[PDB]
Amino acid sequence: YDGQWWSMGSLACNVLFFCTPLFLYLILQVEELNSEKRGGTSNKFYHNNAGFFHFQIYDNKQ
Amino acid sequence: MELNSSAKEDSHYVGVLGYPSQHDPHTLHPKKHDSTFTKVYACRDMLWDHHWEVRNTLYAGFKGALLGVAYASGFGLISKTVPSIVLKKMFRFVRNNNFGHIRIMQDLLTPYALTGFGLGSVYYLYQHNVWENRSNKWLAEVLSNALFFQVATAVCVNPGFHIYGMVGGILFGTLKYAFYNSSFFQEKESIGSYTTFGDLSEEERKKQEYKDYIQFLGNYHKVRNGQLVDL
Amino acid sequence: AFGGFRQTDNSLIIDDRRKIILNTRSLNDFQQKIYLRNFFTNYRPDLSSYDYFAFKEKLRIGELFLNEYRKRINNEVRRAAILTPTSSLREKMNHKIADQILDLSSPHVRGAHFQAVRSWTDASKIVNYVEEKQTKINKYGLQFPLLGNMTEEQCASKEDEVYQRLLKEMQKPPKKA
Amino acid sequence: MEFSNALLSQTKLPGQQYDYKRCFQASNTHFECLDSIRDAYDNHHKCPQTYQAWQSSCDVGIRRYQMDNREQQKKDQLLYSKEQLKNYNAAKNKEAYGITAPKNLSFAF
Amino acid sequence: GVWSNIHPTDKVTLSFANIGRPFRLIYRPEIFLRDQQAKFIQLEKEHIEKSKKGEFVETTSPLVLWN
Amino acid sequence: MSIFSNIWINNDLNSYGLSILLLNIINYLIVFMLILSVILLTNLSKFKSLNQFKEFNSYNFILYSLIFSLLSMAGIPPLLGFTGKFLAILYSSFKSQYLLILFMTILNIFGMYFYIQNLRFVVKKNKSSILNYKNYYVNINYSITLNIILLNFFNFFGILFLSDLIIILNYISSYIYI
Amino acid sequence: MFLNPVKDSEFDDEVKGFVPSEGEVRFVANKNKECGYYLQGIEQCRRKMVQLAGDSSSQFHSLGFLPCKRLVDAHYRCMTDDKFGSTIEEVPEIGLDSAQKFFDCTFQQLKPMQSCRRFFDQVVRDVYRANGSQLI
Amino acid sequence: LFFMCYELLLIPSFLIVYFVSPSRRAIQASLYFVIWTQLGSLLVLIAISYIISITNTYEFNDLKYFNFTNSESTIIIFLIFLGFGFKAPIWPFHYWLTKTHVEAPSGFSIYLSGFLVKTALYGFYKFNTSIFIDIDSSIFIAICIMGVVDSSLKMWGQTDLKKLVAYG
Amino acid sequence: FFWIILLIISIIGIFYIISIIFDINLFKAFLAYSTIINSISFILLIIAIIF
Amino acid sequence: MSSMLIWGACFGLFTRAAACKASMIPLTTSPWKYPKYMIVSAVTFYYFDWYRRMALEQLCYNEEKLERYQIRAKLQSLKIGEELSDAYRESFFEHAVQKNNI
Amino acid sequence: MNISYTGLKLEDYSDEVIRKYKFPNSNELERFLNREQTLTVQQHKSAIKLAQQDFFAVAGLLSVGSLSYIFYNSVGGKVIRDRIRASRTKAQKVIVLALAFVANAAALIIARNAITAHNFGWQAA
Ligand SMILES: CCCCCCCCCCCCCCCCCC(=O)OC[C@H](COP(=O)([O-])OCC(O)COP(=O)([O-])OC[C@@H](COC(=O)CCCCCCCCCCCCCCCCC)OC(=O)CCCCCCCCCCCCCCCCC)OC(=O)CCCCCCCCCCCCCCCCC
Ligand SMILES: CCCCCCCCCCCCCCCCCC(=O)OC[C@H](COP(=O)([O-])OCC(O)COP(=O)([O-])OC[C@@H](COC(=O)CCCCCCCCCCCCCCCCC)OC(=O)CCCCCCCCCCCCCCCCC)OC(=O)CCCCCCCCCCCCCCCCC
Ligand SMILES: CCCCCCCCCCCCCCCCCC(=O)OC[C@H](COP(=O)([O-])OCC(O)COP(=O)([O-])OC[C@@H](COC(=O)CCCCCCCCCCCCCCCCC)OC(=O)CCCCCCCCCCCCCCCCC)OC(=O)CCCCCCCCCCCCCCCCC
Ligand SMILES: CCCCCCCCCCCCCCCCCC(=O)OC[C@H](COP(=O)([O-])OCC(O)COP(=O)([O-])OC[C@@H](COC(=O)CCCCCCCCCCCCCCCCC)OC(=O)CCCCCCCCCCCCCCCCC)OC(=O)CCCCCCCCCCCCCCCCC
Ligand SMILES: CCCCCCCCCCCCCCCCCC(=O)OC[C@H](COP(=O)([O-])OCC[N+](C)(C)C)OC(=O)CCCCCCCCCCCCCCCCC
Ligand SMILES: CCCCCCCCCCCCCCCCCC(=O)OC[C@H](COP(=O)([O-])OCC[N+](C)(C)C)OC(=O)CCCCCCCCCCCCCCCCC
Ligand SMILES: CCCCCCCCCCCCCCCCCC(=O)OC[C@H](COP(=O)([O-])OCC[N+](C)(C)C)OC(=O)CCCCCCCCCCCCCCCCC
Ligand SMILES: CCCCCCCCCCCCCCCC(=O)OC[C@H](COP(=O)(O)O)OC(=O)CCCCCCCCCCCCCCC
Repeated sequence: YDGQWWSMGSLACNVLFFCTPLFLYLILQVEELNSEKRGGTSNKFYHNNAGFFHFQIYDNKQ
Repeated sequence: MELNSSAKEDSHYVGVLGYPSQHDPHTLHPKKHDSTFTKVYACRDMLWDHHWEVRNTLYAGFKGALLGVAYASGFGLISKTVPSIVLKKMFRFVRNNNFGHIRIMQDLLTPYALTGFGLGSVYYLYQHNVWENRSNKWLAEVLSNALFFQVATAVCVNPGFHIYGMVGGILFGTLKYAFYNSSFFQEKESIGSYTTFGDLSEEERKKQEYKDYIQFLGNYHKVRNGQLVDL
Repeated sequence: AFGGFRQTDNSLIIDDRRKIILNTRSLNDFQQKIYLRNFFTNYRPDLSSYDYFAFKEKLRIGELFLNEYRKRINNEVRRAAILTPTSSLREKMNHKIADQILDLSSPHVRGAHFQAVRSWTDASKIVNYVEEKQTKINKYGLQFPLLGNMTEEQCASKEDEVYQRLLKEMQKPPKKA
Repeated sequence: MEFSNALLSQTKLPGQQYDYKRCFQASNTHFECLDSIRDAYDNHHKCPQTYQAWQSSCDVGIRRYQMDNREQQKKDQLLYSKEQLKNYNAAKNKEAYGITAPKNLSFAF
Repeated sequence: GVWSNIHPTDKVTLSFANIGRPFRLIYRPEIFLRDQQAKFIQLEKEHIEKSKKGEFVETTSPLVLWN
Repeated sequence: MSIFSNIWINNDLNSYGLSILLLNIINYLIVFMLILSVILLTNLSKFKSLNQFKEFNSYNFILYSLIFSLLSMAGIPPLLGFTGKFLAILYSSFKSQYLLILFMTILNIFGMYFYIQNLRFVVKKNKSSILNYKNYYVNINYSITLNIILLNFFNFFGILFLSDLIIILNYISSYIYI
Repeated sequence: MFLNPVKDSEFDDEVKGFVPSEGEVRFVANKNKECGYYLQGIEQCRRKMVQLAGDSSSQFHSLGFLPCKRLVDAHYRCMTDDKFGSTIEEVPEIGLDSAQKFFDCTFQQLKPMQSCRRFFDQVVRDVYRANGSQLI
Repeated sequence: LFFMCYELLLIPSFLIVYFVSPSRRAIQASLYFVIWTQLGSLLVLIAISYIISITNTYEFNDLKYFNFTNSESTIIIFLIFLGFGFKAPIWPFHYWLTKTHVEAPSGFSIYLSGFLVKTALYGFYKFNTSIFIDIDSSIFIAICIMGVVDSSLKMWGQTDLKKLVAYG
Repeated sequence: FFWIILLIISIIGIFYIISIIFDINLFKAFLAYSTIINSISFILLIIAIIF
Repeated sequence: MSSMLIWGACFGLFTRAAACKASMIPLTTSPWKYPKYMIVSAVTFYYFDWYRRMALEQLCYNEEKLERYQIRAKLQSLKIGEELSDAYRESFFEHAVQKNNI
Repeated sequence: MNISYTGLKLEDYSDEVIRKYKFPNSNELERFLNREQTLTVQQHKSAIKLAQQDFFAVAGLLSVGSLSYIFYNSVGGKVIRDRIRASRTKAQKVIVLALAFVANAAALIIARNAITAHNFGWQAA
């Protein structure tokens, strides 16, 4: 029947499992607050290389 | 055909062009020497005043009620099956009363009209008091519509369809951002148009445009890469 | 040819240099390129593609070089621990060595972190440091087999140049004070 | 198609017809005079008689098409030459057999 | 080879990568650019003639075209 | 459309969406022709329900021709229908229609499963007998098989030669002054 | 590049690095993006002139690279924002040495444009450092 | 060509699963595989269309001279991440992977898990390192961590060795 | 005027067939609904073109 | 490779072989159809090779006219009041006066 | 195209300008024209020829060695293979043992030769 998933097992554990992704995201953001205030690594797509791939062969032809 | 034309208007562009502006007050100013009847009749400008929150709420409620009545006329009533005894009793009422069809229509459309009015009023208040001054307009529309339609589908239709209500709300929010808050098929400006300010001579403007063209040349891949044959 | 994507925002753009006013939704491809998309996405946009590739390689080598400093000082600490008994070990470590260990901490050297968070000024300084070391090495031509490739004629010319430079340096008198 | 000069010129009155022989004879005469004048911009007033004959003989749409074609021809003549175009096309066709590899580590822009 | 001998780029890239761009730009870009620059060519010619003469025109100075 | 001292520059080819529409119509007609030729080669009375897709479980040519035709109609990348769908999405992106792209993708994925689900029914316990008998033997038509083979070749390798077809369609549409 | 020699150095050659101001970096990047057409034109025209009159017996051998003069002047004007003169010959004394180095790189040594753009950018940087508020 | 090579891998793998798998459930597993992977393929196709239509280039290196606005960049990264995560299994898009691994040939499961899920990683790396992205990656990191946690927690409840290896 | 009508028709048709196309059980119905789906897709493309 | 005639001949040969395989008849059946298919394929693909280039050339020529339509279509698409604006006034006068040379 | 020698006179330009825009040495002009400032096209052609020859040798040797090893050691079970090799003649045993090893080893040596740049003229001291 509809909604049996919530009741089956334990409601508290089911809700915790359901909210786990939200907890992970919130923990990541709280951790990133520390990175922002300190100056360490932050959750971003760093672009140090101007599109230059790792150990790529860059050559030209005559 | 445009949706929400007034909101998405370029005041500066219409002003420089001289085009009439939809933001004009649109108000009546009866004279002190005018008749009492004229003074009373000039009060109707409050029905045009767009800053009147009560007026806007009633406007949204009327829109919702009309939509609900249209849905009832088209699909709702025809899909719903009435008991045979109820149908016989109401037909007997029509026979025994003049204009019984009007009262039957009132009875049948009361639920749809009332729910539509409630939805319209609540939606207007929701969108106006909340989400009106958010930064990401697309995200605001998507989230607001998702939540509102989730609740609406849970209540009006069935609590078991709230996920579908939320998905439909996301789709409706994207559609509204596309064609209601934005002008994709309602353009009132030429692409690339601009206005000139300052006392710049035509020679200076032409020189700047020549520089802009030289910069624009770099957009072409062949010229940038130097991969052109000698003509 | 590069193009653009239609904009939906109803903001106004005032270009003081060209003395015109545009609207965000009305911009064409070239106007979008000029006004939007003109931000920088690298430490040194002023450099060409080849120059910035060299800059990127020098920055990577400089990060590795700072990590090498940290590894070398750690190895020296291990050497000190083995050679010197625990008595007087901390007394002798409370010197240049301890200060260098602290000065080569994580903010200054990216040990194992995914990214060394450096502003463009810091990246330029690291590249300049790497280039200073390269200049010092190339003065005497120590980079032929390692950190460089050259032909036989180039090697011979470099040997003659280094010989002349060493002779001149030796003939120079000692620095006063 | 409201903006299409060609499609608008293809329109006509129910009984309208074009005498192509006469129109083209008149246009040839007028354009020969214009070419003899050999000016950057076509000044029809320098050829009054032929201009009047051309206007009478040819229809407005035909005249519009002819003037646009003449402008394009003038631009092409100012720009290119027969031998130059031949050499350029030959070089481009020869190049088409090869590949266009990217130029890595450029110097411009 | 033969099927691609019309263009140096491969056929799949020609079909998909180029969307909306004129075939004059895809093939024979030099003629496309020269047609685009038609009037700028004469402006540059006039600027060069005046520069040889005493006059120096600053309005058309940026127009130094090589393609 | 750009203006530089009253000189207009146009890097957009207006007669391109019509060419893409013609390309999509032609690709669908070709794939429809392929599947219908496969059907016509066989006995028509056998196919009357989606369950009867198992009746296509015949010798390798018919079986795999049906499979690849269904995949092409679905829009699987290597096949012909993918070219039309991909070019439609490319033109939508060029015209900056993100909502249209969203709805196209929803329809495309739903239709993709609609076509794919029949591959489940194609599985059959044994080999079907769907060929008409003539002179006491099954009648296999060499001409229709050859046409199906040409259609199969083009369905497999349309991407390679699509540039020529795109050139021809753009050439046809360029005459329209819109 | 971006290295200053040590005035009081114990050994013959010593260099200390410096970082250009953000304003200088922004100016150089913007001007390069705007004027990159001229640099590619200089390369293509250099190759074209060498092909046309490279041979000694050619009639135009005595006019070598003069057609490149217009491209070089246009590039200089574009990089300097039409100020500080309308020609490369009008370069200020602060950048005259770098201008001479660039000309030697391009026309005498025929070195790659990758190399010679360094000297041209050095000319622009010298002018920008000299003036500061005049260019922005 | 990069995108076309990425998309070509579907047909041979589907045919192998469809015609070589002994189990009868492989017929439905193949359809699940096709649909789930094709949804992500369509997402990556939309991203490629955004890149190509906006930037007419195809050399994979001309993107250095073109900068995508914030909205375009966020759309591209979201589409790219979701599309390539459909192939490289991420939570919640691993139902197809479990079904296919359970019901596929034992010899083809090796190839699938070992290689066919890493072409997506390679493509994601190429595209995201070529494009400049100015968005917080916390959401993507959370998705990956949730997938790791979900698979690890479910490992215990599998008595089927093949499904357990699929969760690994 | 055509753009809004086409958009409404396309949206209604898509949301009406999303469920119906999975309710058929006939070969002829499959062929007809293939035609219908392709027609809707081409209508969306036509909207994009007329934009 | 480079010869469209040879490419078409190979295509016809492989088409005949595939047709035999699909029909489940020996590949040596109806041998006279091999040269027939090769000749037909060579001729048709040679003609198509010529036709594609002719179509491309005519399309390039048509794009010149289409540019004229685009410029004039853009001016006529201007919203009311923009045809005399500073951004389009000069171009509008150029197309309404200078090009009124009938 | 306005970029041409037509109309240019040395009188118009200053002596310093002419010296600046003067053609370099004839040898320098030839090197620049032929793109042989650092390496010659003939050097490139020789390198390509050696590369192709090395690849063909390596691939052929690998194929020969692999196939020989497979066919010699894929005759049956251990007992069957041992008996066949015992009945095998002396020269046949020698070839069976040596062919695969020699082919594979020659391929690997040719591969190692390229990375090892021993033929450098600076060997001295
Ligand atoms: C938001 C602010 C936060 C800060 C403030 C401080 C924290 C406040 C948190 C709230 C605490 C009070 C409310 C909890 C009530 C219980 C849960 C509930 O309602 O579900 C229905 C409840 C549970 O139903 P069920 O789980 O289906 O029953 C299973 C059977 O009992 C059969 O069981 P079994 O024999 O099979 O054994 C299984 C058992 C044991 O299971 C196991 O052994 C496996 C492990 C299970 C999880 C144990 C907790 C681990 C730590 C969780 C940390 C969460 C972090 C993420 C969230 C952060 C949010 C800030 O499973 C259970 O634990 C079930 C008992 C209920 C869950 C208890 C654990 C989770 C409670 C919430 C904790 C939140 C902490 C937040 C702060 C964290 C630090 C920053 O049903 C009942 O009422 C039946 C009785 C159950 C026992 C009740 C014991 C007394 C609880 C207090 C009663 C008075 C409450 C007054 C509230 C006043 C208004 C606020
Ligand atoms: C012009 C074309 C139409 C001409 C007339 C018909 C002849 C042509 C027929 C062919 C055309 C298709 C017909 C399809 C029929 C479908 C089935 C059906 O209903 O008939 C079966 C029905 C039963 O057939 P039976 O079984 O043989 O007869 C049994 C009984 O003996 C029958 O006796 P009974 O008394 O039971 O039936 C009376 C029947 C006929 O109706 C009447 O009795 C006469 C009604 C006259 C209109 C009254 C409303 C006020 C009009 C004001 C006009 C001036 C406005 C100025 C505004 C100025 C602003 C500055 O009642 C109805 O139809 C019910 C609705 C009537 C009220 C319509 C209200 C429209 C406006 C609503 C606005 C929203 C209000 C929101 C709430 C506001 C609260 C403050 O047949 C008939 O009774 C005869 C045909 C009547 C057809 C009426 C069709 C509806 C149109 C009514 C007028 C609409 C005016 C709109 C403009 C003004 C708006 C304010
Ligand atoms: C007797 C024929 C002898 C042919 C010898 C080879 C000569 C070329 C073929 C000429 C055939 C002409 C007549 C049509 C016969 C086929 C249709 C038919 O009805 O047959 C019935 C006939 C008898 O009926 P049946 O056998 O009972 O029916 C079974 C079914 O047909 C089912 O059989 P199936 O499952 O084996 O069918 C093949 C299957 C799966 O087939 C495949 O997957 C083909 C794989 C080919 C190997 C190389 C793939 C490399 C891909 C790298 C990535 C490229 C990315 C490029 C970017 C865009 C995306 C491609 O389906 C597909 O092909 C769909 C996927 C297509 C993927 C697109 C790949 C494009 C590659 C383009 C060539 C690249 C060359 C690079 C090197 C040169 C550079 C200058 O069938 C056969 O006898 C067997 C036909 C099997 C396919 C033959 C071709 C495979 C080998 C191709 C080698 C040359 C490369 C391809 C280009 C060719 C020129 C355009
Ligand atoms: C990238 C996507 C590409 C999508 C492509 C979609 C279409 C692909 C599949 C269909 C392609 C056409 C296949 C040929 C026609 C079908 C019949 C046939 O020839 O086989 C029977 C016949 C079999 O002979 P048999 O088995 O000894 O005896 C059969 C009976 O016992 C006794 O036979 P019978 O006596 O009853 O009949 C004899 C007659 C039977 O054949 C026929 O009657 C022909 C039936 C088809 C008529 C329509 C053809 C249209 C061609 C133009 C392009 C559009 C194609 C559209 C196709 C689908 C339309 C729904 O045989 C012939 O004469 C064959 C001539 C075929 C060439 C006709 C060319 C007409 C061109 C007209 C337009 C020219 C340009 C105008 C420009 C104007 C500008 C102002 O074929 C052969 O003898 C050779 C077979 C092996 C080689 C086939 C080579 C096919 C080459 C196709 C090239 C397609 C265009 C280039 C590629 C475009 C994309 C890059
Ligand atoms: C067993 C040990 C368990 C340890 C605890 C595990 C984690 C518990 C949950 C932590 C919640 C942290 C919430 C604050 C972080 C918000 C991050 C953020 O910016 O998100 C905005 C997000 C959006 O973020 P965004 O990504 O759009 O931000 C824009 C991007 N940046 C920031 C980069 C510019 O908005 C939300 O939707 C937040 C909804 C919050 C709902 C209410 C949560 C209340 C939680 C209370 C927890 C209990 C009190 C603390 C207990 C511990 C005390 C020591
Ligand atoms: C085709 C694309 C599909 C897109 C899918 C869109 C996803 C739709 C998800 C709907 C979720 C349900 C409605 C949420 C309404 C509230 C939103 C909000 O507050 O954000 C507005 C504010 C307004 O933001 P803003 O507009 O001022 O700033 C935007 C910032 N940038 C530009 C960086 C994006 O936004 C946020 O702070 C959150 C943004 C991310 C969305 C987070 C949703 C969290 C939902 C769970 C809330 C839990 C509350 C506590 C209870 C926890 C459980 C016990
Ligand atoms: C000046 C001009 C002079 C021209 C002189 C005339 C030249 C004629 C050349 C004829 C060559 C015939 C070769 C036959 C080879 C058969 C091999 C074989 O046994 O295969 C059987 C195999 C097997 O067939 P099967 O189906 O019977 O299988 C038997 C095996 N079991 C039992 C297991 C089933 O099938 C084939 O390959 C035969 C069919 C294909 C034959 C292809 C012939 C191509 C001919 C091309 C000619 C090109 C000429 C170009 C001229 C250009 C001039 C400008
Ligand atoms: C197994 C041996 C491998 C040898 C290493 C090189 C292999 C190169 C690829 C060969 C592929 C098979 C032949 C293809 C023929 C074809 O149609 O080839 C057709 C094409 C012709 O191309 P063009 O038409 O463009 O000229 O062939 C080539 O381009 C070159 C073919 C290879 C040339 C080297 C031959 C080496 C012979 C070695 C003999 C000893 C081998 C012993 C093995 C036990």
